[PDB]
Amino acid sequence: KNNDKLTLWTTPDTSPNCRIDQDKDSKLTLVLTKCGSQILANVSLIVVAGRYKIINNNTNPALKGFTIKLLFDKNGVLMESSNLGKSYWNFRNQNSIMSTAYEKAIGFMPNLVAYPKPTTGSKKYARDIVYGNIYLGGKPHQPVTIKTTFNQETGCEYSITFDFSWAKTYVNVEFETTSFTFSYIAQE
Amino acid sequence: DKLTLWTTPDTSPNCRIDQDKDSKLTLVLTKCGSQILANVSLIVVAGRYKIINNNTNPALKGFTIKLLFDKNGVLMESSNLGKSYWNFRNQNSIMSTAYEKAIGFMPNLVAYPKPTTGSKKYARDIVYGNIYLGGKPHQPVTIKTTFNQETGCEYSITFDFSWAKTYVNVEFETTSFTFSYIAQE
Amino acid sequence: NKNNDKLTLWTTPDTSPNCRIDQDKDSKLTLVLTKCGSQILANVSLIVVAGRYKIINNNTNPALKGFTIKLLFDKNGVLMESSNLGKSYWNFRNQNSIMSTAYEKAIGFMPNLVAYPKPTTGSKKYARDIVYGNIYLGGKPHQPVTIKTTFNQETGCEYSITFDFSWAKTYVNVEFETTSFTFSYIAQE
Repeated sequence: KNNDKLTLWTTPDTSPNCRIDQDKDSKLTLVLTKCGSQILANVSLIVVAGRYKIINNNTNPALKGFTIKLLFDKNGVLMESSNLGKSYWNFRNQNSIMSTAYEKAIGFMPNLVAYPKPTTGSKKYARDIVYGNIYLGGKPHQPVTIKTTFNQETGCEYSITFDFSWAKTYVNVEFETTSFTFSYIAQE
Repeated sequence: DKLTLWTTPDTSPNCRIDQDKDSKLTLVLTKCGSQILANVSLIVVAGRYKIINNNTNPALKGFTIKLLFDKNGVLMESSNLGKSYWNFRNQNSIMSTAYEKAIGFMPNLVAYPKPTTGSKKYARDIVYGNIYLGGKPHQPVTIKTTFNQETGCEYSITFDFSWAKTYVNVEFETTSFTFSYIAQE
Repeated sequence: NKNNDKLTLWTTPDTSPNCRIDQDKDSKLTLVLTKCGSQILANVSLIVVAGRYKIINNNTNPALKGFTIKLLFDKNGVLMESSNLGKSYWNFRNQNSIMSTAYEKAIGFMPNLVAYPKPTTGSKKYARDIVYGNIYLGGKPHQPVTIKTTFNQETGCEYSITFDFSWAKTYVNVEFETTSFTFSYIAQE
């Protein structure tokens, strides 16, 4: 009706949907829009609770990054082992989601020939990585690196991994980010 | 082409930074369902921002171009960009008639809320990028894009241009930057 | 084939060399152009598999700081044989491969000539025909290379995409194989 099977997303709310350190400590806002052979991806992160909400590298000098993993089965269905919760990961309907959990999203999965699964004896190429920067609090001198890797997780058919890292000593800085856009080659 | 809202890609000035028609903002918004793919560049053709000289004007380090939209996604006259230049694509030009509705191109208000007393302002309504004056690799300028942070409108796209180098007799005409944002509908 | 995808012009996502930087088939340029109406969404990476740019050593070659890959197109948007990119696997998509026949027209994928004019002797050259990006050798965050993409600035063709790769660090025995970068450009039609 208003079902939008060309967008797979978290809904644009600020309600937590993600575990970095503890259940529901963060909102990963992730929008995957299918433009044929490419997925246009838009991502940001708000940490609402737990250890990563406020970075203080004076008190926690070793706290310099964390990972959010989306693991997908052979149908492109988000697995329970993901950091991202399944509840509100679905095809778009307006500002919400389709009324039923999707069964197939292979059109949204990172291409396995572009981005092969890890295997001994085959060369691992960097083209399964996209680097970006996002900025804590929108401040131009609070960069964090967002490294996105496709299909490098085990125990799944497809994966998107977000590795967040910083090299600056952030003192009482709320971990809530600007947005970044990237694309990747779709499986079909 | 009602999937593209743009300024035709010619060099004819369409924008007021400092004075009438001092610049060409080339802005292309392509609707890929729930996301708008945006491509932007700027040519300053006249007035105070045409040639940057930070020897003469050491405090001249940025400026803003605002697109303000009403509840129908129609560009408001208070915008820096002229309304007569902003329309759905027709070939290398624009539709001959004013659009009535472009809510599908507006930045999503739940993703990017209007400024409100008492409520948390999140940075996800910002995208940072760099563009390069004259295409020169050592003439970066920051283009900060903010969604729905202007007052007196339903929706907004704001381009804040800034630089942290002393540019001497540098023409303010930029490389292109691509970003996306979540659409209202 | 009703699996022909004339909204994707690409190299295929495989690792088979398709590009000459220094010598025949020394690299795989993975380039995917997806038509979203008036804009082409472009995704690019480079693997150098052989020849002088496979392993950078700026101790042995201190002046070696860049190279160029040119795609030159005729009036129909057909890739010219003189390009760095090889013609045989540059085609509209069919699944993970290409349409069975070489395309005759791809003007919808060409960089817009009003946005990005050809070089002319008397004419003001605007920088908006350039996009800058970074990619990272071996996926390592401290091995950046600049990828500068320029539209329609080559002579002897109707359209062009030029990739200028450069770096500003001393890379010692670093394999030139990159992360991916996404950009867009305004389409001719």
